[PDB]
Amino acid sequence: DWETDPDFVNDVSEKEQRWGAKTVQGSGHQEHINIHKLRENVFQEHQTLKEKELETGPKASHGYGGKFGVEQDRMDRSAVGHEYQSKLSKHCSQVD
Amino acid sequence: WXAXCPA
Amino acid sequence: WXAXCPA
Amino acid sequence: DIAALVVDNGSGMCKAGFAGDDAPRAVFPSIVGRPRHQGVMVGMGQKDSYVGDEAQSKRGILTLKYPIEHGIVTNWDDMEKIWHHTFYNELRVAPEEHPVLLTEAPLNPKANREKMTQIMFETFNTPAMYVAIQAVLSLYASGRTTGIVMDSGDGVTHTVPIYEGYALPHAILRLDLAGRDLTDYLMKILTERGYSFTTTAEREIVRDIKEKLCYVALDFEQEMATAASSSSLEKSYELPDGQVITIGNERFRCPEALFQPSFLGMESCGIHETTFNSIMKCDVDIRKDLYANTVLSGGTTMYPGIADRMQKEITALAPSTMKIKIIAPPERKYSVWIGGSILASLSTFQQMWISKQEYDESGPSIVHRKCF
Amino acid sequence: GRLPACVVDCGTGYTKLGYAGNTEPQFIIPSCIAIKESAKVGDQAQRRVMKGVDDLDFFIGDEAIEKPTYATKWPIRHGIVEDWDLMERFMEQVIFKYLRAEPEDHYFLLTEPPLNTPENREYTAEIMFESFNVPGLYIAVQAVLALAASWTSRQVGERTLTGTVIDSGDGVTHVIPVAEGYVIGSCIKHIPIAGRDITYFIQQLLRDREVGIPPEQSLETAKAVKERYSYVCPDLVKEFNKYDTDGSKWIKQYTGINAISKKEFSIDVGYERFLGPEIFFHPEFANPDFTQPISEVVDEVIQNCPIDVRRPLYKNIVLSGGSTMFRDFGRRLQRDLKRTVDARLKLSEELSGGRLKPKPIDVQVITHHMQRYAVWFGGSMLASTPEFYQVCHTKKDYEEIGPSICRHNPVFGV
Amino acid sequence: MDSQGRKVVVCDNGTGFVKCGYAGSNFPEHIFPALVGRPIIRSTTKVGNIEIKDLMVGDEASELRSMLEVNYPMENGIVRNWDDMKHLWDYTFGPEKLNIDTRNCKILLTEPPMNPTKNREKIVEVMFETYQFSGVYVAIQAVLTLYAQGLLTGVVVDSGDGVTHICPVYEGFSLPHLTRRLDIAGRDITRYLIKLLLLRGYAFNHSADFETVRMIKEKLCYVGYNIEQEQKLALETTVLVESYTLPDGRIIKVGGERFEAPEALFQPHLINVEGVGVAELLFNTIQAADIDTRSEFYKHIVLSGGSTMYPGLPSRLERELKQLYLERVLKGDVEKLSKFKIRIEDPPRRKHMVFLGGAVLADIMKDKDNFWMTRQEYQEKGVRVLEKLGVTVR
Ligand SMILES: Nc1ncnc2c1ncn2[C@@H]1O[C@H](COP(=O)(O)OP(=O)(O)O)[C@@H](O)[C@H]1O
Ligand SMILES: Nc1ncnc2c1ncn2[C@@H]1O[C@H](COP(=O)(O)OP(=O)(O)O)[C@@H](O)[C@H]1O
Ligand SMILES: Nc1ncnc2c1ncn2[C@@H]1O[C@H](COP(=O)(O)OP(=O)(O)O)[C@@H](O)[C@H]1O
Ligand SMILES: [Mg+2]
Ligand SMILES: [Mg+2]
Ligand SMILES: [Mg+2]
Repeated sequence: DWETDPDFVNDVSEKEQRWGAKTVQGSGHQEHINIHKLRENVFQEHQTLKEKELETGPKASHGYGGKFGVEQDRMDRSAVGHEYQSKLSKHCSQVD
Repeated sequence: WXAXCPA
Repeated sequence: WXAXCPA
Repeated sequence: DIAALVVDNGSGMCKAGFAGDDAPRAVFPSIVGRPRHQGVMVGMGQKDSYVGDEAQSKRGILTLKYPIEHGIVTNWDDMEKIWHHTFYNELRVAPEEHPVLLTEAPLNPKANREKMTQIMFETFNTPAMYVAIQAVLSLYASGRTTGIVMDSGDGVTHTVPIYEGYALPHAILRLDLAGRDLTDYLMKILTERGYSFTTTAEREIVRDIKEKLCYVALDFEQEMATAASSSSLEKSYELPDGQVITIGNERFRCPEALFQPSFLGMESCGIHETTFNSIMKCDVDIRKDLYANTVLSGGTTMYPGIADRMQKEITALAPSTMKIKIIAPPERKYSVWIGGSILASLSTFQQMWISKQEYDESGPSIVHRKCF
Repeated sequence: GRLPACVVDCGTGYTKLGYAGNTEPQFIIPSCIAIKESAKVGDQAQRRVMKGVDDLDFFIGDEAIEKPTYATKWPIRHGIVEDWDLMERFMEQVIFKYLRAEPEDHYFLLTEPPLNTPENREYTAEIMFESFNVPGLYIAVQAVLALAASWTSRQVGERTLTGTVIDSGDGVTHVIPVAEGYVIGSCIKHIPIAGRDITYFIQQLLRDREVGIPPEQSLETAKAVKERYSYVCPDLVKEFNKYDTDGSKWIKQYTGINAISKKEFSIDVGYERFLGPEIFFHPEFANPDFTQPISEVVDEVIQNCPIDVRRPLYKNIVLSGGSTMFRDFGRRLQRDLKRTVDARLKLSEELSGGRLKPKPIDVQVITHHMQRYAVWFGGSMLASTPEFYQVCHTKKDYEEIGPSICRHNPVFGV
Repeated sequence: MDSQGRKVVVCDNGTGFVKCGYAGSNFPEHIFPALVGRPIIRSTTKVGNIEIKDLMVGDEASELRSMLEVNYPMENGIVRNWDDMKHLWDYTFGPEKLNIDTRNCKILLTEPPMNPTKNREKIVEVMFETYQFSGVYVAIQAVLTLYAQGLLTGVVVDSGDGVTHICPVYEGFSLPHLTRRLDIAGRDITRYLIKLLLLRGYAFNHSADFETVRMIKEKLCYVGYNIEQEQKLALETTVLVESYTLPDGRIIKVGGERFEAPEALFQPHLINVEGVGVAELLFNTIQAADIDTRSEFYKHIVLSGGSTMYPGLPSRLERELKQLYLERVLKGDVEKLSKFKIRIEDPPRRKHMVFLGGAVLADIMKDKDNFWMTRQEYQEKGVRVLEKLGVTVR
């Protein structure tokens, strides 16, 4: 598949190796950073990713109207909207 | 439930 | 099986 | 200015909102997820139990447990968590400043209402509360005063006939057969194809397959021959890991358990006979109005073909000269909440609350006298 | 006030020492100990009794390889401590000489491989609690800390808490799937084939072919040949042919110094450029018990996790440990995994009937800026949080229950 | 043999073992592992005198496993490999086994419950097109177990090598809504034992070493009784360490593992299976039945399958059921527990109950023509002949 390189050498001292090697173009002694800020930022970003992964996934709360919306296409040919209203029953036994 | 059915 | 579990 | 909270808390889905709106503010599955692994990345948001939507987005590594089975709260520590998440995280409002209108199924044990009231008055410290029958709010929302409500939630299916506002409690019928049983029956019939779903986190995938693909056949003994002759009825579904399933015959055999509960090993009659018997329990005079005002409600009645089959059944069952009209609006997935918001906003209702003073005088045993 | 907790990641070929709260280990020494050993007769538990104060005449780390009159012993083999006398002496100089920590004022966070026997944890607890008297201990699995070391090199908004960590160190290679922050322990895989097996294979190759390598350095050379001229090949027989037909380009030269007379020896590095790392995708080259490539092991690991967490696990395969710093290692791993996944998806589509074409599973192998010490930094995170002091085993817990307090880890139930 | 000279064979075709014989027999004529092996070379084994064919099947493929790569044609009761299964069946009806002319014989096959229908359809197709049997029937396993025991009511807990299933039957009427099927059995217990042994430094990674670990689990392992007491024994004393000699010659030591590998039937969460153990699943199956049948289901708990032969499994099952009943029926009344009457019927030859039930049923129905699926019905209808059994397929 992918071609290889014959003339690649990452000569490094054992002491240079313990920190990183020239096979990864960034490895080695990195700039010291704040760890708690990184931790909280990763937590918040994972929370935001979970929120959008939920929003873009299948939603059970989709047919209750409002922001969720109404599951239309579920009305039928013999279905009559609640907007409709019949009249009270009047049988001949009820007049005179 | 307690008797009949679970719940 | 075909879906779920192997068999 | 204080406005009541309408909080449904039925089995399967909890829907909360403010009194006087046209739609629930927050809808989320009423589950509680316990983590079933021991994670050591401490400080990254670890918890002991995830409630509502937060459980679904993590259901892969959780055991999901429903605190309400068949309309009965089998775990009250979990129900307190559900209510706390509803109050402080979904609605974001203190409970001690608004009255709370909860709903319940008919023919539930009295301990359910007793503990509902005790919790709403001793833990959340609400100033007033109420407990309403769901099938009555499902008629409030429909803009009626006479009709038979056929409410089929996730875990329980009950029918209540009302005429001119006077309910007939001697004809209220209940049937412990709903979405949760249809979802556990689909989990069984899916094995005939080779698909094996067993984990509580795959019951949700099966519930999604059921609420996206399944339909109710108008004629079961004919649709069986149809699905047997040709492959023009199959549908494919894509699991959240890549695998694809296909279901042709299960589509209408899943909701057919509603009309033939013998499929699940139950003696009881189907939902059409449950409604018909509940109609014929009333008086001879009001049966005509109950026939032509048959309301539907609840998620389990959101099946394409449910109204046609229900009419075909209750028409072959009713006298030949009675007109049947299955009132089934597309907003019936939340009719009970709309009825609750209508009832809580009325002025003549502001005397029907159970005040904190009343509860302090007679304890939790009061909810039986006030609440119908 | 509180002092920062000490982090001591003790690996088979290298130990990383530091104080929690920093960005990189303060020390990275070899995990070796130089003690005076002579020609004696009798058991090992009997010739180790040193009279007087002669049991403190030992060195560790870099200062133990220089000593030419001492005998150098490695206490840890395959990540599992096989010698506890040497390990106790190593720990006591780690604490009192390098870290300069008073072991009664600092919580300790040690590490372990997945399949460390419970008796090893009990002995470690006995050592740290009764001999050094630490106020608290926490023995975390090694690869699970390596996940929280890839966040410093990836763009904002894509630092996930879910991924499959592949830790290949000096003595052991283990695969740990983490999902949403919860270690899926019942799916962890553990293979004792790692860097040192590659170094033994390479020296056996060099010794069968080359001449002029001093015996006392035949290992030290096979490390400089392995960590310098080694790469990964897309195909084995094709690479043998490429070396046979055009040897003038693919065959390199290595020039080392004989550290007795300071002369220089020269050897030819040939096939062991690509045969070294190939024991990762052909473990039978070094241990005839295992026969399963690393791509297939990773695929089994991910295919055993829950269903709805399989697709994110494929997206964040994080490499860690030194033995994964081979050129185009992640590339070949991802290629094999993509082959397997696409074949499985096409089979599922064909079995479905041919109506839906599902989303192709994104497979990614993440190389980052911290791989060589990715474990330790992870610890330096966990041991810098407040909640850390709530998951440690306090000294009271040991004084009450005993060493059996440290007997459980997330690889086995109950 | 019937009144037509057509032999009536009974073949169990288990995931981990084939048990075949004739109708009316009291013992399986042949019990051999169901695995197919192919010859391979290994750098650690050297054999140069035993003739190894290009395809070994069954018993010889297990005794000669050191020089073969073996694979099972079945898994979880579902045939994963059809060619290997056809080879296993060729060997079963071959000369060095049951020696029958399949053109003039009837056969009685089995199948676990809640199994994909294409599996049974393809098995019947193979039996009618390849071997051209004159009659085939596919009975239910729990029905056969109750035939062998001699009952009409009981809750069969059949735990084979490949799969565990709990099937209650009352007065001869099958309740198919209570059939539970847990996917933990001998093979998952063997894999868990392999994991535990790997924690000790032993590596069983080959296809042949699986049978070695199986033979270890069968000799040493046992199900605990009071798991707290067993853990106290394993952690405080040293009376559970037992040595086993592998075929090559190595001597391994098995200690607490003896009661941790077979515990994954009662505590599935050890092997990453989210559910309930076999005892809790049995109790839920019973308590899902009508009130009038529970009291009789408790008195006829019929064990079956090889995986229920662990030393002390009946007693541990009974203790678990009594504890569940005390906590969840009597709500904690110890006085009433002495009135609770269980009876876990564990016959001595409970490892071949399904075959004995098949033998009884075939001895009963050999001479009928409305019981067997005849080859003519297959040539006329196809896979629709299965509708004779009560399983409706088109
Ligand atoms: N569109 C739909 N089609 C089929 N079944 C549905 C649909 N919507 C909901 N259901 C079933 O009904 C249940 C949801 O009903 P719901 O009204 O949420 O119950 P509750 O009001 O008691 O929470 C689910 O368990 C689901 O199985
Ligand atoms: N750049 C590299 N390329 C190849 N192998 C390496 C490299 N760096 C280190 N190694 C090997 O990895 C091992 C040391 O890595 P390390 O992660 O410290 O293992 P451990 O932590 O178990 O000691 C040594 O065997 C060494 O030969
Ligand atoms: N005495 C025993 N103790 C524990 N396990 C056993 C014993 N005998 C057999 N087993 C396990 O059960 C399997 C045999 O059971 P069996 O009922 O023959 O399986 P099948 O379902 O293939 O018929 C073997 O593969 C073995 O792993
Ligand atoms: Mg409802
Ligand atoms: Mg390491
Ligand atoms: Mg069997």
